[PDB]
Amino acid sequence: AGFQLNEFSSSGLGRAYSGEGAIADDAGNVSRNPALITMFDRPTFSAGAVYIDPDVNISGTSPSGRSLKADNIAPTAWVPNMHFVAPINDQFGWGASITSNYGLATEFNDTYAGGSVGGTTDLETMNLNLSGAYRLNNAWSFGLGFNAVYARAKIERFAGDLGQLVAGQIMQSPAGQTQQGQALAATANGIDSNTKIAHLNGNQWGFGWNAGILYELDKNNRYALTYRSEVKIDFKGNYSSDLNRAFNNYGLPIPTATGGATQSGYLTLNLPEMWEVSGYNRVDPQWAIHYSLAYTSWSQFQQLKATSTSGDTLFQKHEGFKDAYRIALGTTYYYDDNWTFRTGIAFDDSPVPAQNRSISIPDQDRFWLSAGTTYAFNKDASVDVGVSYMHGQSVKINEGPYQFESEGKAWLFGTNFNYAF
Ligand SMILES: CCCCCCCCCCCC[N+](C)(C)[O-]
Repeated sequence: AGFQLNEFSSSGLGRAYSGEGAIADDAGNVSRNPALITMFDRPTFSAGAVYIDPDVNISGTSPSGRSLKADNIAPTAWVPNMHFVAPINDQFGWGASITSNYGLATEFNDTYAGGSVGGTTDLETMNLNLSGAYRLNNAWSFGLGFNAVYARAKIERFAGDLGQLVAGQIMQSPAGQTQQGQALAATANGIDSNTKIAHLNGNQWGFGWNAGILYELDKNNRYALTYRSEVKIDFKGNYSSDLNRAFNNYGLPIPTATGGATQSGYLTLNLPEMWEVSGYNRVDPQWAIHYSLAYTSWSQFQQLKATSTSGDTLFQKHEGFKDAYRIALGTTYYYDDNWTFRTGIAFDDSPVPAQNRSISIPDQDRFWLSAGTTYAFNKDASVDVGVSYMHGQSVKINEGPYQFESEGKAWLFGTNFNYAF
């Protein structure tokens, strides 16, 4: 959903992803902890989807006087997940999984006065995870998996009112007192709002791996320590710019003008490392508790550079992050033989220094408020229903020459089905 926990299941979506990595009622946490494999005695799959309907709005006014307002820049999305877990011995067991990874969808109206720093920022990743696990004894379990990350990316930026803004930076400038000068302002005054200053898109695979350990006080109380590797996406796409090649080589903040000519861009993205610790304690045949303390290294993601075969910067964007923490407490109610009742809150800390808040990268991941319930038909198959209320912040921003006043929120609704063999 945000900068820390993806959407791998509707059960978790119901417990605000608390104690993931220790819980194991269903075939979903395996993707969260390999070692949890030794927690299943028979083949068990689980498939599903999670729908996301956000509400992110930007606001403020351009020096150029035009409005910097934009409602719902975050579209809606559906996200599937399929899991499969099965034993091999009494010590070996494997499991596959296909879920989503880090991703954001920011989309402004090409005719927005904020083109320069707000156009289209889409990152959608699908992750296939293969993994096994070895159980040393009745208390220690270890798992290790491999996961190739597919990455569909796209970036575009425009010239909202920037052009007419610069035009007035000249008429006020001393060179605007000159023939060659005031003829150079009109040029930049012509430029319409939806002119592509930057356009990049590529599609390549990522490779990483995670490690999981487990430890149970018994069949009813456990704890987990997991680590997740960073994925290096080396993107081989194409670059464009509807700007005229004549702006080039003056050292101006460079979205490289190629006059619509498709070049060949190069960009590397870093998909952060994780080190989550979680604890599962079933204190009552009816009730149990889960809680996790994760940690992602967004420090690894510092820019969004884009080069050419030559290696020169085609487009340069700075982020400069910082590691963030996440905490989640959750309660599960095993009421009936047919029903369950989960609940949870979860606080995520922003991996973004105030001074680098962009509008393409919404800064609205402040906490989780979730609920859910599962109806089982007969010990071998059931259906999970989850829902989360995710809220952001009232944080002001300063990017380029504008003043925005962002915000955020979002509701998650998921529905999962499971089965044992
Ligand atoms: C053509 C390449 C486009 C690159 C798109 C990469 C965007 C990386 C943004 C990371 C922001 C964090 N996230 C995933 C949680 O939204």
